[PDB]
Amino acid sequence: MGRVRTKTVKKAARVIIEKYYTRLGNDFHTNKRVCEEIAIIPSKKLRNKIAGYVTHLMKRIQRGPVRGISIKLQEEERERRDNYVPEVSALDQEIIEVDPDTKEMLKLLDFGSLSNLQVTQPTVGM
Amino acid sequence: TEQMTLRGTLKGHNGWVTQIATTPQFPDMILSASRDKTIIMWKLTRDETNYGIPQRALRGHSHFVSDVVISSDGQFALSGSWDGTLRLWDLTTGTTTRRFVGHTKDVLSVAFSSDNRQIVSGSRDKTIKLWNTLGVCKYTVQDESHSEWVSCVRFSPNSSNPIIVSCGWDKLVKVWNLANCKLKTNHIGHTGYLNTVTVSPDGSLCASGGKDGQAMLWDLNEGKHLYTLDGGDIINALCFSPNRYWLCAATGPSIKIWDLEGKIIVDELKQEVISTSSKAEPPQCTSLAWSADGQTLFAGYTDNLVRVWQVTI
RNA sequence: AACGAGACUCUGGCAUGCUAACUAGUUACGCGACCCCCGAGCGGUCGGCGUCCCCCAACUUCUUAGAGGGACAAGUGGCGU
Repeated sequence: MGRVRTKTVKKAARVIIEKYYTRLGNDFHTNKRVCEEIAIIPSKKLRNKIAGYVTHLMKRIQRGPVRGISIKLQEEERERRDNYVPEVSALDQEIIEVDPDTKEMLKLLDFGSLSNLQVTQPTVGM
Repeated sequence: TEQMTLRGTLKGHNGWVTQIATTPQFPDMILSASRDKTIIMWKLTRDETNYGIPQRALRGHSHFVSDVVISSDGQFALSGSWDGTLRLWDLTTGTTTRRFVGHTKDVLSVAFSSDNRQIVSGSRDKTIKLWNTLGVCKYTVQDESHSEWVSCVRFSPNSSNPIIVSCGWDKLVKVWNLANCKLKTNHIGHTGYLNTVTVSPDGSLCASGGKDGQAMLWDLNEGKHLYTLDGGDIINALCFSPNRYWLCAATGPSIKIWDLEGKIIVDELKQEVISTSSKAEPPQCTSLAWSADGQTLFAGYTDNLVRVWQVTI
């Protein structure tokens, strides 16, 4: 049989979605009319195949990212995970414990005085 | 306050319902269009087994039927199509008496004048066009028109201000004088393309909506803006009630009503779940009509059905 | 990035929607003519049979052939890093 789409179809569909995302939707018969006025396509049979893969890609873009395609609506919420999160109002606080050999390393560096301490096991874990 | 309930369903179609039309002359008849190329005329009944039966079907258009409307005497109906041609039907025989030709693409909406002596149409061809009922074109709007597809055209119902209103994919609403053949006023505000425009039966207000999910109100004679209502995801169709101060909208898989005294949602209408392995699980609502009685609502869907709701206390 | 593949060109199957025909037909009648009574009923207005014959009747279903339309793995259920 074989219904795999060649690079002429797959590249033209991506370039249409990058420029005209706000015009497009789930109805094949409306996508088929939009793709005829925003582009010069030499054949009716090629126009139908391009509007078909555009209709498949719109239903994917409604769920999450597609690695070859970018839109403002998806970039500005990436820019909101970029900058600072709502997670906490202060850092994880520096009040943390110290091992006896780190206490000795800090003693030689003229520092300490703010950490609790405890010892590890009697012999190396196996 | 008042609340809706489901009455029954109508089954005789093979594609999406595109529009429904009704009159006060024949309350046992309704008329509806589809992507199956044909217009159905329904005999409604009050029998307990099924709410209606397909009585006749009109078959002459060569692609999808986009809009349908009925004469105020109930004798004739007018319709547009994706084949670019416009036709007037005798409902007694089920035959076309005249055919209108002169668009060179694809026709999206049509209307009769309030006196029923003139016809108006809009299309993907970017031109609004005016017709005599003898099938001859009388004016073309050309350069002052929308920059993109003309999505809708409507008449004001009142006689003392003879004007028409329109919306388009260039996201503008425009108002036009009939006898002077010219533009009166732009309205600007919407962010997406527009699917619909409608006017209140007292001839006072517009409503408009589309992809942005907002319904915006505007004045017809004062020429100015009124409040905005957030609908939800998308607007497919709008109508005012014939005897209450209500606006109704079809919005994705649901239908919704606002009481305009105090601006509040009265109820929202939804469908029983059929479990589906993908996004957009429910079918969408595509068109609305209130009956001439005002007490019952018809709605069309992408699953080839018309669903009927009554009002209740 | 280039050629081959695919696209591309011709062809088959669909349109009671469009354009319109005495070098293509149909229906109908002003009608006209031959044959049969088998027919409610006569040897009739009315019935049956026709590549029998006119229309200065109406039309495009059947024939021709130009323009457009239509199908995309597009819809629903499984399986797939």
